[PDB]
Amino acid sequence: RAACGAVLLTELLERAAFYGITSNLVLFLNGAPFCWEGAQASEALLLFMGLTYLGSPFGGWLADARLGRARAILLSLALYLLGMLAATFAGLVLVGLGVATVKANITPFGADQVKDRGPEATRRFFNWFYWSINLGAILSLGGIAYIQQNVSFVTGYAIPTVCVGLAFVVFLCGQSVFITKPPDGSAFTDMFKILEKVEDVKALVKIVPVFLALIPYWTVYFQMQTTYVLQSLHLRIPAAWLTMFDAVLILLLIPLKDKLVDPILRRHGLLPSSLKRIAVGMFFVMCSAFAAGILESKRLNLVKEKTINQTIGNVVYHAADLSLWWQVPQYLLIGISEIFASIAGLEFAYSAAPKSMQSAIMGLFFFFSGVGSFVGSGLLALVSIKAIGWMSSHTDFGNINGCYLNYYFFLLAAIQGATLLLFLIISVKYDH
Repeated sequence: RAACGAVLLTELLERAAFYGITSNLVLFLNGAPFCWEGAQASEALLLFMGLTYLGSPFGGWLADARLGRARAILLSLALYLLGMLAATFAGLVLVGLGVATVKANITPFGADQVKDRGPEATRRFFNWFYWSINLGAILSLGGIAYIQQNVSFVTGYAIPTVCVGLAFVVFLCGQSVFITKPPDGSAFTDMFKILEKVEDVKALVKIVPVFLALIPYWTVYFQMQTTYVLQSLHLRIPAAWLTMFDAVLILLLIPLKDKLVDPILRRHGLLPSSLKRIAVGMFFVMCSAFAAGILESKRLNLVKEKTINQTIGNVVYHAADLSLWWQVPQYLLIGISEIFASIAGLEFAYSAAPKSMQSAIMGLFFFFSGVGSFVGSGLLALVSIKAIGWMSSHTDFGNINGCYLNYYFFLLAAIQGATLLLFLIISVKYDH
């Protein structure tokens, strides 16, 4: 239909711009634009990310009553372009709000273009949606690297600006064929305060427990991502490309997963719902945490005998004799888990959402994921205390050797176990 293609393309540019912003924010804010403190840039980026996570439910509400699911995205992209065409705190707030609204509004609108075909069509569209997001991240990183290398640094913001602008142009061009739904609502507040609209309230209350189950999984996922990024510099490597291993792996795996799982699972006749797929993803996170803990424990045991100097980046991280390739099973497990879990959870959040406020539900889901990321950061901060020990190295970039991480990984695995059991209980209660 090419409408899903245009939606995917717009998501590609939006994700590319957002990932470029997140990667290069602190480097740009190193001190040239009157922010000359590492903590001041760190809190600026943290505030930007927190507002991005917080504004998604509000972006969904704005697309519930005032505007539809197309005018809202167009206005969000206009705000995006204005922000990248811009004291700076107001601009950062504008950019964060635009990102939140566009992220919370594209996905349900994208699934709406194909919903009539069938539930399997929605699953295929969401698979390709996540694939497009990851390809956008990879392309953004490669493009900014190529531009900063071949061309001078004067065009640093140029790539995000052209990405956002091109997204606006393709969205405007596609609007002529896109399928749109008129907005309605603002008549549900009195329904859940007394204790089709009644069944809507029942669906709304039944949705929440699965999100309360999913949030600690989000904390574990974000903490695991950060710890893997921080660990890969301490293994013998034969800038910031170490955070794209998962992206490359899932980019290579998603088409293979589709063509080599869905036809056979459909053929076998035992194709499960989304909750089972989320449970499988959490089980693979379990296995990933166990494998990472084992690998890091062996690396620390080898470090205790001798160390090897490394000079990756501007820091002088001291590495071990283990090659970086030894982390391939870890990232393979985490990629399989991501494919089986994130896509399934997104599909369930879209499908089980009320037929009239899908955008609000998806925004709430994204806000819950962000709150989980914050909870995981708080857990990392709590663990670093001297009363319990474990991680005891922050400095400017840290030195993990001589500091415990195996117990941290196994704590992550145990938290994942508790969450998996609790989510299994809620899934049984939901589908029974």
